[PDB]
Amino acid sequence: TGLSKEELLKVAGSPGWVRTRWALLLLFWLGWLGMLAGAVVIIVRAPRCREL
Amino acid sequence: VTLQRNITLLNGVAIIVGTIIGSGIFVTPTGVLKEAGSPGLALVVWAACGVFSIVGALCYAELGTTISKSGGDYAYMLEVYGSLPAFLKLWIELLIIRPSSQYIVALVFATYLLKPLFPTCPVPEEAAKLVACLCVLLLTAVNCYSVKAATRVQDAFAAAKLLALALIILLGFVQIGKGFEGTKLDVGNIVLALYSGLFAYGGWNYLNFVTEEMINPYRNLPLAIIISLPIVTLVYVLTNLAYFTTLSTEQMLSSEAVAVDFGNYHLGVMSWIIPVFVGLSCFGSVNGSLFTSSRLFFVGSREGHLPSILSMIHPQLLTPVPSLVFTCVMTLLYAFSKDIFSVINFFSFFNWLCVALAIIGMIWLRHRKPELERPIKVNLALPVFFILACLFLIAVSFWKTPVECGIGFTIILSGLPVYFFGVWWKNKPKWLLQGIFSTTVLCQKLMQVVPQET
Repeated sequence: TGLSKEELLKVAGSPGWVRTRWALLLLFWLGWLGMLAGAVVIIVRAPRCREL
Repeated sequence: VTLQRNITLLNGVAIIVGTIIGSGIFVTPTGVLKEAGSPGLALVVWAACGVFSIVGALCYAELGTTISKSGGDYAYMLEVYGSLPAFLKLWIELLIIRPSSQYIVALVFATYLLKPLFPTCPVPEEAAKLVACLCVLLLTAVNCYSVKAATRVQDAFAAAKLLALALIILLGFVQIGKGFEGTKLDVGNIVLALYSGLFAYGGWNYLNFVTEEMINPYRNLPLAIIISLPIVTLVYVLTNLAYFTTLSTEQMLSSEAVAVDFGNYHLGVMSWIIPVFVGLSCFGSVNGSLFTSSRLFFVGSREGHLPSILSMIHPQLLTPVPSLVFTCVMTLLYAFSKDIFSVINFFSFFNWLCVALAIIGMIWLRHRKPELERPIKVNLALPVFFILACLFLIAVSFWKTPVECGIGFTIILSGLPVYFFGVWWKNKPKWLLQGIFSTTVLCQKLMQVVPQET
């Protein structure tokens, strides 16, 4: 079993953890936009179909 | 600090019409024709599995108003058959069935979204895997950020796929405006046709997994199922009719993606609308699945089976962030996989196995605890009819795939080591317990999450 509602908030409010969670959300969005740009790279660099 | 009730009737309808309609109606309707070899027969095969699924769904309106615990058929199983049967379901749902169906549907989004950029030839494999993951990540981010957002996205794409189906239907009517042959009489043909139809409608039982976030279950849940499945059945019958206004039997059976082949024939220029909307049809389905997935595993940790980290809600956002992370990660791991689609084939029966066990359990419950409130009761025999019909359409699945279900029944035994180690062991290894605790508090700090006020 885990740590109770109030006791968690006595630790997880510390600037170290807040900086960490801010960095994690931001680098997650950067990573996902990195996938998105990566996908466009693959799509543009790959050859189109042989036409009919 | 508890999961707040937010799902209005429209959002429940959007979930269930969202997750039922699928890709099937656009790119695998030929699954009926191949066995039901006449178009005049194919339309009645769809109606038959329509009404069969409806009586199944009524039985789940009964289960979901008689037992309100909101696990879906996991909690329904547990309330009758107890701990280990329900766990052997939930272990397969966690490891296999929920993730691998998500990943497959995400890949169907990726393929049919990218199709117009590659009309005549297979889409770049290296891109498709990536665009699947982009979708599964984004919809996890939305459902992690807000339930109101999650349900607004589901509303939007449940609309978007009906909008697509309306275009297909009306183009059929236009074609008729311009203006039983060959039927297979054989039981050994038509029974496999009917089974091949239920792979389309599968998805109706998914609304039961959110009875705890439904606004007024006793009114809204039976109503959402009455509102949705007739609309679905009608749309299926009309959409498959629309294809028969345009294409021959042979032409459909050899077509790769029948909505796109129809879409080219009618639209010509701008036909790429149909590939795109086939994509959007799947974009909605993944959302509906991720939502539902996260709530299953959240009841899994409530019942003490799964590690209690998954119970920890976000206190300001009221979203089950750890469960959504778990759902997403287990989905993305299927992006590694080789020759994937037939790995799932041996679990295709298992959905019906659980539905059968659940309705048998509801009938046992009707005599072991006869005094319960039951705001909905159906006719005594309607479940018995449906169980019998379901057991018949289970039995064909083994006959169709006997060595593969040899792997299917082997893999469910994965749960027995896990149950004795996790559920049952009575916490002997103290040096591991302090590590479980350490990992748990780390996750709580790292995600800012806390137990459910109950």
